[PDB]
Amino acid sequence: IWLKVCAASDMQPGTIRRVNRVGAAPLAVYRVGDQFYATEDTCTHGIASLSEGTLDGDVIECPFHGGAFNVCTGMPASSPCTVPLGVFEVEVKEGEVYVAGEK
Amino acid sequence: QIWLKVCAASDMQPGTIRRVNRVGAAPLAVYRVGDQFYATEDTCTHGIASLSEGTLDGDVIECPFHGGAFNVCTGMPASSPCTVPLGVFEVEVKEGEVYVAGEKKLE
Amino acid sequence: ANVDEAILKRVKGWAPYVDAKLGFRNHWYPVMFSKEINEGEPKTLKLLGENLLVNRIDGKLYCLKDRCLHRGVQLSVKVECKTKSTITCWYHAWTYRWEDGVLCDILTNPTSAQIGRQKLKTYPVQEAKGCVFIYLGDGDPPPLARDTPPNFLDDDMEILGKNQIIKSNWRLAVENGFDPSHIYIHKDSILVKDNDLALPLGFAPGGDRKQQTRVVDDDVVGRKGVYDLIGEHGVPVFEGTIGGEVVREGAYGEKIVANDISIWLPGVLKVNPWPNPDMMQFEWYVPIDENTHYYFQTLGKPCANDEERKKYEQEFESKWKPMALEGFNNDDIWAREAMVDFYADDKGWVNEILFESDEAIVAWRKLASEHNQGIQTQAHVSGL
Amino acid sequence: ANVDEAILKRVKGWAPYVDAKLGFRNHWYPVMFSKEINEGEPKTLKLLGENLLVNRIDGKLYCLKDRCLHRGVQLSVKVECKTKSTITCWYHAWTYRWEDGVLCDILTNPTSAQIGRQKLKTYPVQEAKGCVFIYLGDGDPPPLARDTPPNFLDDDMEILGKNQIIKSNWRLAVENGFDPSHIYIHKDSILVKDNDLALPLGFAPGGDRKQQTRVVDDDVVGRKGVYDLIGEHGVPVFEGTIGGEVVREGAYGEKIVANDISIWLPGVLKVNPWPNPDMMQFEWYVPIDENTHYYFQTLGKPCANDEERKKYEQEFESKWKPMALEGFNNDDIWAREAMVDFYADDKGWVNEILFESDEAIVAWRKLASEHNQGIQTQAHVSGLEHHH
Amino acid sequence: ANVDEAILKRVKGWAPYVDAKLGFRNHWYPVMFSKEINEGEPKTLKLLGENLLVNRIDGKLYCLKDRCLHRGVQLSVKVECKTKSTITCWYHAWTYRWEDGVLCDILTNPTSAQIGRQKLKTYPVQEAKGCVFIYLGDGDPPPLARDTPPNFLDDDMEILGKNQIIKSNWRLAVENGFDPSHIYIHKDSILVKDNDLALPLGFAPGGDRKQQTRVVDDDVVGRKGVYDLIGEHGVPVFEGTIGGEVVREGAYGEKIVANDISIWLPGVLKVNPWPNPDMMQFEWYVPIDENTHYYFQTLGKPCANDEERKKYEQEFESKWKPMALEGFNNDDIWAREAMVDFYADDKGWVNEILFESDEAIVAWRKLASEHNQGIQTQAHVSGL
Ligand SMILES: c1ccc2c(c1)[nH]c1ccccc12
Ligand SMILES: c1ccc2c(c1)[nH]c1ccccc12
Ligand SMILES: c1ccc2c(c1)[nH]c1ccccc12
Ligand code: FES
Ligand code: FES
Ligand code: FES
Ligand code: FES
Ligand code: FES
Ligand SMILES: [Fe+2]
Ligand SMILES: [Fe+2]
Ligand SMILES: [Fe+2]
Repeated sequence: IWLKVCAASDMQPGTIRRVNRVGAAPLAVYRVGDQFYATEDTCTHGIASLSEGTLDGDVIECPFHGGAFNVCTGMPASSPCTVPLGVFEVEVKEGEVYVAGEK
Repeated sequence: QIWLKVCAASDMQPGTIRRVNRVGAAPLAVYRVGDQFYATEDTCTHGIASLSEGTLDGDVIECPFHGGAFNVCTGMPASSPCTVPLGVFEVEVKEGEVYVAGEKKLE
Repeated sequence: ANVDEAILKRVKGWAPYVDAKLGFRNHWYPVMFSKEINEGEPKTLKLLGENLLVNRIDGKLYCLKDRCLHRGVQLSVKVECKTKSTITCWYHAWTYRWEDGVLCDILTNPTSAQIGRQKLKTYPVQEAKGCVFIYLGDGDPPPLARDTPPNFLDDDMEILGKNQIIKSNWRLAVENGFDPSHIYIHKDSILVKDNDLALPLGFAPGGDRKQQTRVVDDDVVGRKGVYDLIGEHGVPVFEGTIGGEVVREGAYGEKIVANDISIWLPGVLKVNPWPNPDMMQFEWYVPIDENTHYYFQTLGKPCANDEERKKYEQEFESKWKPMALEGFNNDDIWAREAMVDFYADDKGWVNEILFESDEAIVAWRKLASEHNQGIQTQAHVSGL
Repeated sequence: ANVDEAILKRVKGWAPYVDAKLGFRNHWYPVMFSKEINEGEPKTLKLLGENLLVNRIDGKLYCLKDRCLHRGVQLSVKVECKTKSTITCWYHAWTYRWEDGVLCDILTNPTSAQIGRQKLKTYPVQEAKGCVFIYLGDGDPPPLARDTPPNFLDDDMEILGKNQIIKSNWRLAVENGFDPSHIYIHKDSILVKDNDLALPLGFAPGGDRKQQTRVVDDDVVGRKGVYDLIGEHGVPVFEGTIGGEVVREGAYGEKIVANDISIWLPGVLKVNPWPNPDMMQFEWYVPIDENTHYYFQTLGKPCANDEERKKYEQEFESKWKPMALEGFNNDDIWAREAMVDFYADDKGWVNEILFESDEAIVAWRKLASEHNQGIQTQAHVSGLEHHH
Repeated sequence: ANVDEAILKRVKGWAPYVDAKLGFRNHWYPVMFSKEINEGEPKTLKLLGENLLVNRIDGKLYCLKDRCLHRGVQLSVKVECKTKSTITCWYHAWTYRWEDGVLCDILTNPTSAQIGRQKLKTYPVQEAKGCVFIYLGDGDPPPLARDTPPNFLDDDMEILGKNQIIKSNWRLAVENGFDPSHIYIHKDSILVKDNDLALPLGFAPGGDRKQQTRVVDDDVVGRKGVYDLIGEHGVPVFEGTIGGEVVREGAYGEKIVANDISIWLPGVLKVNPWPNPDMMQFEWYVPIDENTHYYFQTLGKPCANDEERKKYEQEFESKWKPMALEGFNNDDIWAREAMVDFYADDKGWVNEILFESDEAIVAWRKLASEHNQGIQTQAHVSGL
């Protein structure tokens, strides 16, 4: 069910990476420290791409209106965002980064 | 009736206020600033507030209604919106007892 | 935070009250009469600064915020209710359900990811005594009785009244009605003579501070208010003098009215008995915005049968409304407006010089400050 | 105080003047004519932003602030003078004495402890030359003469005038009046032709400004003002040229007027002689609020007997008022209104580009800044504030 | 800037655009039609918050700022052009040349040292297609073609139009015009019915974000704009449904139009073809001040000779102008006004909840933010 996002080496701590899925909505993968997290890429408050936002700690800020989400829980962290973000299964297997379906 | 017995000097802690009700007359407020005692009318001259329910900072009593204030020694306004001076009543300590004049100072 | 902090700090006795320029949130408020809204004919209104929409579906009332989630336009600019359970924004057709405000469809794009994920704000609505009450608040609404004056919801109480918009902050209206001495402005009233009423130029204090004013915060019905026992502890003044010379007299009548007056949160006054010894008047001062309020006045006479209604209605409509609500209370309207300037910059809350009779009002400010269910702010109105 | 410090820092030479948006406190100001206030008929007005009430009792005028001490309503909403010497608030019946403003009674609560312990603000008022002046200030007032232009109070000087409310700050009016080049706007006035006046398109600066501008701060009665001696030191421009070609000429009438103009604190202009060789015009620009002023116009003519005074009253009504006060000055009204936008946010005082003809106005700004008796503020209007 | 820094910081994707409340400086803007200004008859107008005066001398147009350098009054209060090449202020007679705005004389003080040392602000003015364009900017102006939609300036393009002042910020007008889903408001258009046009209620987007629009960063002339391509992979919606049941339908006309829609800086929309297969519509939303704009509408049609131009002119006055420019576009006008409140406090730029078709608007906001030639500020208007 999983799909290789990239080598854990490719992502530097505190960076974001957009993951496109065939016939499916895009996902965003963030690396906080040495751990990986994944959520929908599209902001729930609009049509912005969170992968083009700013990641501070475990909080991702939307580039459109400044809303924010906790990348771990997917919960809103700053207005105008109020609708929880979908979170996906992430796991590193032999240096490689993998993501699956929504948990 | 010239002097009204308030209470023992020890009954009041420094920086506190005590209201003195008088039948047939307006209430008074006795303040203890350090080791000294002072008295003024209890009703703020700017309204109907009770100064005894206010905040005492040094020798200045701040009204709880609008924040106006007076100097408890002179009775003169210390902060707006107060403009009318308070009537002041002489106070004396005898036998460790506090007494307050029945009639306000004439000035 | 609707007021300069330097001002709120000065009024330690009732800062929340001074800050509540837009009214108290999480309280029920009467906005119109049931008879004013028919089936499937939505109506607009502004309450506590918020534009709202009310509709009657299968006899039941529903309330939706009148602001589309998309580009923030008022849906009411062009009402489009395409199904009995929904309303469709006229701009890009975002469609919401009246019962939960959920965005269920979008005609311009049936495949949008927003569908079923967004929700328009809704407010609880309840009818009673022929009145429409909206709970401008969040969470589960308390029983309408908590924000109503005693005896208003009596099974036998026939409540009838009228409503209008007055240009003054709601609080000025509250403090004009719950003022024992303001009746001086009614000294030449018609309701007084043409109803042989006994009304002094004013009610002065008699016993003591506490004595006349009775604070209520122990009622089991939830009510929170204050009584000013003018008739049981107050002293009437029928002869007004200047320099000892009598220059004006009160009204001598046999009919004994108004000996009991109380103000209740969120802002309703109860004059008992009034305008007649067998009647009672209840009137709300509903905040529309910081400069206006709904003057929701009602007159109620007890009844225990389908009869004595067409009579009380023929009466209420023939003399009571035009003489007690309009003929008498109209003086109150321009009196309220006359206080706007002094309080407009919020400085009147500090510079006002109160006297004895205002003892009751001060009680209300303190109670209203400690028992209101929340302060409405511009943050609730727009965002942030 | 009333203007952003950032703006005041850019007008350091006359900052107080620019700050005086509401006018100068502690000066006498005319607000109406004596004939406009009759015995027992209270009149309302706003001066320096304060709502006031004036009444005539036993022939004498009294001024009280029109704001009840209780809930701040205007007493004038419904005037109730129950006794000859008092006024009762229509709301809760607090009663005040006109003489000293003391709260002497309260009809709704005769035992109130406030009675005799509160007082409504009062202001000195006095009548002179048929005009009602109010000292909008605190403490004992100075002599009226200090705040009047020279000769206005002379014994034989007959004064007649007109008053109205104009929508512009008082200073824009002052600088419209005390301006030697602005008369270009009056080139087509009926007064010019109809009264056969010699009036140039404007008066330009002469050879020496030190002689044309005369600052007066050593007057015995204490008046402070500035003269622009246009007639004896200025240059009358009768031929208006563009590219050297004459496109407009002034008026070559025989009557010589406007020998000198002078502006005096608190804000009164004197034009001499005007609108006729044997008359003078004195006009005040009284601050009502930051956006409005009374344009209080008066014409003075020395009259030596009853016959002359009567002839003057008739000529004033039939000729001087309509032909001069209206026919000449009406254009000043829209001229003043035209400057409002530029000075609205106080930036105009920094952005204006003045020229040589404005040198006397600048001297006035400096004098006003130095000799005014107080800057009126919004705090004076709402209630002074102070923390111990 | 022009907007709260807290808000600007939030809209990182297009802060310059949100800040551009007064419009973009250094661009050409049409403000009236040529036949509206005659020889020697100065005309007043406000553009980007600045009061301007336009005059025609020897057939050529000249533009001066309508604000005397002396006391800042508007010269237009009483226009005094005493020589063919100048204008004299009605107050103290400072005189300026229309050609370069230089203070060339002062009637009241002929020898003032200010003469020849001061200059009134002037702006370039150019006429094209019977339209008057003003370059509201500083320094030498770029070719007019840079600030016009493709083909507007074509030799054979016959241009006819209408202009009026609309009460909404210019940006709300731009966005409504380029809004793919706003066509929903035109579903009852008489034009659509009578001219038998195909008009869906909206579009179900197809493909990726990038395929939704075509951004033009530079024609050889330097124009900047965005084409709306939602119809390239999207599915047009002709049946509107709620809860799965049809409640509305689109227009099934046989004529297909408006398959080419683009928005260009400084703010002009091009719809082609429209309202007929052989025509094009170009419309500007010119900033007047922060709450108003000129809705400068034009219809173009290629004409090969005086006969065709005559015929076009006829159909324009009798059909197109009333049925299209007024009939069809009037709905756009109240739609714009309906968004005013939400965006008036600048909060709407943060609280709006956009959906798929708004990708077009997002592209425009980014293009405008990245390629505008300057942000007009209050400092430009007044400034000390
Ligand atoms: C005292 C006496 C009567 C009234 C009052 C206070 N407040 C009122 C409000 C409405 C109607 C009557 C009254
Ligand atoms: C110069 C010459 C005459 C006048 C002036 C300046 N300012 C004035 C104000 C009122 C009436 C006349 C004048
Ligand atoms: C489809 C058909 C016509 C139009 C459109 C979309 N968008 C428009 C914007 C302005 C004027 C006309 C149109
Ligand atoms: S689209 Fe992400 S905060 Fe609005
Ligand atoms: S009652 Fe004391 S300051 Fe007002
Ligand atoms: S603004 Fe309501 S659907 Fe777009
Ligand atoms: S407002 Fe004047 S007595 Fe109450
Ligand atoms: S304001 Fe124009 S010449 Fe003075
Ligand atoms: Fe009343
Ligand atoms: Fe003038
Ligand atoms: Fe449209």
